[PDB]
Amino acid sequence: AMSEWVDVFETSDALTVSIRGRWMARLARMNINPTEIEWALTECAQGYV
Amino acid sequence: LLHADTPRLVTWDAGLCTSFKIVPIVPAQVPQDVLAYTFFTSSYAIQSP
Amino acid sequence: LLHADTPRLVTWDAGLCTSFKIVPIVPAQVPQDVLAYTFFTSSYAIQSP
Repeated sequence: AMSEWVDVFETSDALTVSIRGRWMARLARMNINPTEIEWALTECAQGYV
Repeated sequence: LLHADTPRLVTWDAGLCTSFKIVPIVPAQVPQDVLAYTFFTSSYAIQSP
Repeated sequence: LLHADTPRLVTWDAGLCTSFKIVPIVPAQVPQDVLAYTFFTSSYAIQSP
């Protein structure tokens, strides 16, 4: 019954928020999904496994 | 084991996203017309931001 | 004395007039966005039917 994310009003400072905003992005761009891992590890193996 | 000197990218903060705090330099106490909020027999105090 | 084997006709029930009750067969606990109701400094818990 809990949401995966939420937006809320509350004391805070635009600067700090804005920073963590970019930090977020940067990480998110580095995302991979297991399926990709499958291809990677498999290809590295030169086809023995 | 995972020996690599790996950096900690993912970290969390459950607190407030602010980096500035408001502080009192010279205290003071003044008389007020209203002293608290009352509900039936209960009474809650006034907390300022 | 009143010897007669007299039946008890008049009887009272101050409880609930139901004969079926809902029971839990397999428990469970899930995360929720809202945890309780709050009033000033007081806070009441959520009780489901």
